[PDB]
Amino acid sequence: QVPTRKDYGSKVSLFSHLPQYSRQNSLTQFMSIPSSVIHPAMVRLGLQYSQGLVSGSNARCIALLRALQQVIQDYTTPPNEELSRDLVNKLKPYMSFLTQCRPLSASMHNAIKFLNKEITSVGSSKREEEAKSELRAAIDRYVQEKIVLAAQAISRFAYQKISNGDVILVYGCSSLVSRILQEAWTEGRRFRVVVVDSRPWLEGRHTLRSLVHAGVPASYLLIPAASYVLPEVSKVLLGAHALLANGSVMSRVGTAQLALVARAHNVPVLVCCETYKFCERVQTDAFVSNELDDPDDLQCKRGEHVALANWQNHASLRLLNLVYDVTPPELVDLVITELGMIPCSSVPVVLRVKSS
Amino acid sequence: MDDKELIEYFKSQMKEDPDMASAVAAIRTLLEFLKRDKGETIQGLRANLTSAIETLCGVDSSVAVSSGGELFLRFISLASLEYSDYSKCKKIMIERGELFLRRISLSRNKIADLCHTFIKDGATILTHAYSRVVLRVLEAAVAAKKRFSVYVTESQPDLSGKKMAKALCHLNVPVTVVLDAAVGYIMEKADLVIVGAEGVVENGGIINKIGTNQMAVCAKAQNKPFYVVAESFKFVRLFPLNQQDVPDKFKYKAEEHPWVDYTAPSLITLLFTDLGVLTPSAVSDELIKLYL
Amino acid sequence: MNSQYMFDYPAINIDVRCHRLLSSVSYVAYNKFHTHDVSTYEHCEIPLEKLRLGFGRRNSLADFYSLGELPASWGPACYFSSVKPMMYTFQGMASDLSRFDLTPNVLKALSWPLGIPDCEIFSICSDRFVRGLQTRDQLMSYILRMGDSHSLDECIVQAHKKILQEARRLGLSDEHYNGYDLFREIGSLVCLRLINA
Amino acid sequence: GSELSERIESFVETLKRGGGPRSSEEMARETLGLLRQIITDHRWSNAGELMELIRREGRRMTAAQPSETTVGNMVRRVLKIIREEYGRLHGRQESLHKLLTSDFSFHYAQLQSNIIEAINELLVELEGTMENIAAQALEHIHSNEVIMTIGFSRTVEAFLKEAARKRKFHVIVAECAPFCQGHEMAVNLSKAGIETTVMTDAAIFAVMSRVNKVIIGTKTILANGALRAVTGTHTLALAAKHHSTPLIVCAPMFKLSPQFPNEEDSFHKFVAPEEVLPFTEGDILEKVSVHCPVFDYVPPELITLFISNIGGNAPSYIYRLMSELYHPDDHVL
Repeated sequence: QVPTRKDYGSKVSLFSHLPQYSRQNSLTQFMSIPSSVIHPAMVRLGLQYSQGLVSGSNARCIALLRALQQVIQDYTTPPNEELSRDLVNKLKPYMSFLTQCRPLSASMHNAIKFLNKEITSVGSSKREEEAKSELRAAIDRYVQEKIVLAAQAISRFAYQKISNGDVILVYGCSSLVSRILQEAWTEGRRFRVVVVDSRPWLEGRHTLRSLVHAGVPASYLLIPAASYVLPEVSKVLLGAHALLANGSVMSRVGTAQLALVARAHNVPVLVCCETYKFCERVQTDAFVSNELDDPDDLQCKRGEHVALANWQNHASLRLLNLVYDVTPPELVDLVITELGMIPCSSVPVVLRVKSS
Repeated sequence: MDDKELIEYFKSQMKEDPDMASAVAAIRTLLEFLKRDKGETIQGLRANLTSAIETLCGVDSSVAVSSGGELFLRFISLASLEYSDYSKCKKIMIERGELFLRRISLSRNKIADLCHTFIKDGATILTHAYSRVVLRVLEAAVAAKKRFSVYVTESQPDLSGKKMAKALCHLNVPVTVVLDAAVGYIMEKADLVIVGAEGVVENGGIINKIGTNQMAVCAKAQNKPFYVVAESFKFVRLFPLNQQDVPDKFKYKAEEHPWVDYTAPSLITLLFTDLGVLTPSAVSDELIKLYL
Repeated sequence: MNSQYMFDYPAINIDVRCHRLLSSVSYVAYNKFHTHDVSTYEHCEIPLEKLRLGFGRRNSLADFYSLGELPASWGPACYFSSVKPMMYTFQGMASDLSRFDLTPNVLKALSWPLGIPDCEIFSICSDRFVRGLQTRDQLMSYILRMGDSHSLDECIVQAHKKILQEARRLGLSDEHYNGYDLFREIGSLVCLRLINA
Repeated sequence: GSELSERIESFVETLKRGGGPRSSEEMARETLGLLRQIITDHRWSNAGELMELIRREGRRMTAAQPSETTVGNMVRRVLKIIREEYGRLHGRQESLHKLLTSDFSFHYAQLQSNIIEAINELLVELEGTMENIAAQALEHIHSNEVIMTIGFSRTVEAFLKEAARKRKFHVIVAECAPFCQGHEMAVNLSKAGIETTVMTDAAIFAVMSRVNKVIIGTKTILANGALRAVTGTHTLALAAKHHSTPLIVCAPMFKLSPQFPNEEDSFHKFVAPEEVLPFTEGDILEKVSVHCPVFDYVPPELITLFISNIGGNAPSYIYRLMSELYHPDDHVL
C-alpha cells in the first residue's frame, strides 16, 4: 500500500499528539514509477504540498480542486459498481496520501466535503460522461463563486472602512488583504500601509512587493516591534485561514498576539475572510489542533555560526515550529465577509444559513 | 404628494401625540405617502420613497428616523419580491403596512411587560435622560407593587433629565437628579442601569444621548448590569469602529457638541425589545435574517 | 444596503459591425440584491458599476459626474429630483414632426448624434409617448447606441457631455442644458439644427 | 387512569421529597415516559386540550420542585413537538422578517401516532447523548494537560474516561462541600487509571494558576448562556476568568431552559442547616442564621464553550439553540 511517513526529530510533550515531518523526506521514494495506487496528479500535488511550492489557503484549495478535476476526467467506473460510491471510495486513499504529505487546511477540508457531497448526489441512472462533465462544471462554479466573487464583494465592503490619511497594519501574506488594499488605492483612497512579518516563512515580503508595485506607500517590520508602530496605526486588517464556530479566528501564528497588542493600543482589529472558510469545529487553544512544520527551518545564520545546527545532539532540546494560532472573539472588532460586515458572534449564524 | 405636505404631516403627527416616538411618526408619514402616490411602476415608487426618506431625515437628524427608513425600504423590497403585478403588490403593501403600524404601536408595552421583572424590591435604578420606554417600564414595575428609588442625570445640553424627574414624580416614584459629572459618583449606590437607545447597530451596540457611554463604562468598572430597552425598528445596519466612525448627520444639529454617542455591545448585558430579551449577538443575526 | 436591490437588470447586447444600429438593451428579471448601487432615471435602473452614488440637491447633472458620482433619482419620473427641473423648447415641434418618417440638408441636420439619419427621437419626444415599463428597453438602447461604452452610466455621462458640446457649438448657454431630461434636450437640439438648416 | 394518576402522584412526591433518580438522563427519560403515558391514556379531542392538560401537568411538576429544570425542559420540548406536528398536519419565531411579512381546534386521526413517534425519536436521541458528548474528548484534551473539575458529573466523568484511553493528563477534583461528591469522582477516575488530586473548595483559586482548562457540568443552562451549577462554581468561574483559563461546560441539550435570571430566591436550593452546622452545637444555634444554598448562578461572560451532543458552541449562540427547542409562548408554561 502507501507507507507511513516517518516522524522527524523529537516533539514537545504538549505537542506529541501531532505529526511532525521533514521537508527533505518524501513519500514518493517508496512508491512505484509510474504511480498506480495513487493517481499521478495526486502524487504531483502532494509533492508540491510537502515541499511548500504552494502555501496559501486559497492557492492550496484551487490546486486541490484542479487536481481533483484531472482525476475525475481520467476516472473510469468499474463493472457492477456505482459512480457515487466507487468514486468516493477511490478518492479516500488519495486524501489520506495528501494528508500524509501535509495536513489539510480548513479550505481544503471544506472543498473535500463539498466535492464528496456533490459526488454522492450524482444520480444512479445518470451517464458517466454527463456526470463527469457536471462534476467538472460544479468544481469550476465552486471555485468562481467561493473565491473570485467573494473577494470582489469583500473588497467592495472594505472600501467603505478605509479613509484618506489613515494607517493600516497588515500581517504576513494574504491574497484577500492585498486585493483589498490594491482596489482601495485604485478607487481613490490615499493612505499608507504597515507590513508586519515573522520568521521563518517571511511571507509578508510577498505582500510588500505587491504594495510597491501598486504605488501604495508601505512600511516593513518584524512582529516583535509591532508595539512600537501601533501608536501611529489607525486600523489593523488581518486575513483568516479559518473562522471557528465560536467566533475565534484560526490564522497564522502571531495573529492573536497582534490583535492583543492592537487592543492594548486602542486600535480596531478587522478580519477579512470568505464564508467557505467557516468551520463547524470549535477550538479554545493552539495545542489541541495545529500543524508542526519542519523544525530545521528555525535555524538561522546569525553572523558566522548557526546555534541550532545539530540541535538533536542535545537530548533535552526541542524545536517547536507552530503554524497556526487562535484569536479569541473578544480581540476582534469586525469580520468582513461577502455577506457584509458582521461581528465574530455571527460566525455560527452564517454557518446556519449557508448549510440551508 | 408634495414635499411641503410631507413635512407638514410629519410635524402634525409628531405634535398631535407627543407620546408616540419620532420613528413611528416617520414610518406613518412614509406609509401615508405610499397611500396616495398615483404611480404605475415600483422603480419610481422606490425612488420616490427613498427621496421622501432623505427629506424626512433632513427634517430630523435622529438615528431612529433613518432606521425606520431602511426598514420601510426593506418592507417594500420584500413585498415587491412577493408580487410582480403593481396593483396586487400595492394592495398587499397597504394591508401589510397597516398591520406593521399596529404592531409597532404596541412595542412599548411589550418591552415594559418583559422588562419590569428585572427590577427588584428596594432596588436603585440609574437612567440617563428622558426615554418614554423607560418611563413605561417603571410605570409597569410600580403597577407590580414594587418599591424602588430612581436616579436620573440632568442631561445638560437640554434638561430632559429634569423632565424625566417630573414625569416620574407625577406618579410619586422617589427620584433624584444628579449632574452629568456626578454619574461616576452615583454608580456604587445604584443596583442596575437601564437606558434607552435611538439606534441599535449591527454588532449589538447602541447609539444614544451623549452621556450613555460614560454610564456604560462606569457600570462595567463597577460590575453593574447595563440594560438597554429599545424597539425593533431601531435596528440600523451600521458598524461604528469608534466614536469618530459615527455618521456626522446624527452627531450635530439635532465649541463642538455632539448629541449622540456609541456604546459597544461588550458593555451591555441584555437588550429588551419587542422581539424579547436578547443578547447583543442576537441583533446581528436578525439583520442577517432580514437582508437574505 | 437597500440601495442595491434591483427588480430588473439591463442585459446589454453590442454588435461589433455597427454600434449605432442593432445594439440593444433588454431587461431581465433580477429580484435580488445587486453587487453595486443603482441609479433610477425614468423608471430605469442603471447599475453604478463605474460611478458612485451621490447625495445632495445640486442644480446640474454634470455637477455630479464631474465628481465621479451619479444621483440616486432624477428626472421627470421622480417627484423630488436631485437636479433642478427645467423645460426645453420645440417639444411640440417634435410632437408634430413625429409623423415624419426616415424617408439633403435635412438628412445631415438630423444625422446627429448617431451619424446615421434617425427619426426615433421624434417618437421619443411625442406627446403620445408614455414613459413606463414598456419603454425602458428602447430608451436605454438609444442611450447605449449614442455613446461608446459597455456601461450604461458611462453612456449617460458621454451623452450629456456631447449634448453640452453641441449646445456650446450652437451658442446656447450651459445653464439651460443641465440634464434633467436628456432626450427632451436631444429633441430640442435636433429641432434647432433643423430650423437652422 | 388509576395507573396514570398514581404514577403522576408518585413522581410528584418523589420530586417534592428528593431522592429518586440520581441521573439527570434518567429523570429526563422518566419525564418523557410519563408524558407519553398521559398522551396515550388521557382522552382529548383536539390539540388544544392536549396543550392545556400537558401544561397543567407540567405546572404541577415544576411547582413540586422548581430547582429541577429537566422536568419542565422536557414538558416544553413535548409541547414544542406537539405544536410542530400540528403545524405539519394542518398548516404549512419572532423576527424583523416575520414582523415585516407576517387555531388548534381542528382534529386529526393520525396526529397522536406522529406525536408518539417523535417522542420515541427524542428518547432514542437522549439515550446516546453521553456517548456523543464523550466522543469529542480528544478534540479538546491534549497531552499532559491539567483539568480542573468540581463535584461529581457523570458527563464529565465519561468525557475524561474516553479521553484517557489515548492520552495522559492530570485531573484536579474539588469536593463540593458539604456534599463532598467530588471524592467519588476522584476515586472513580483513579480506578480508571487517571492521575487525580482531591482538594477542598478553599484551594480553587490557589491552584488555578497551574490549571490548563476547566471542565464542569451544570444543572441548568439559562436563555442568556448563564449557568445554574452546584455551589462554588461561581467562584471557580471567577478564578478561571482571572487567569483567562478556558472554562468548558459539558452539558446535554436537555438541560437548556428558556428561563432568564430575573427570578430571585427560588434559583438556589436551600436545605437543612445540619449539613453546614451540626445540631450538636447547642445553644448558639438559637441566635445564628445558617443558610445552605445548593446551587449557584454563573453569568454567561465567564463561560468559554458549551459541548453538547450536537457539538461545540459559544454562549453567545445559546439563544438560537433556545429558539430551536422551545416555542416562545411556552416559557411561562
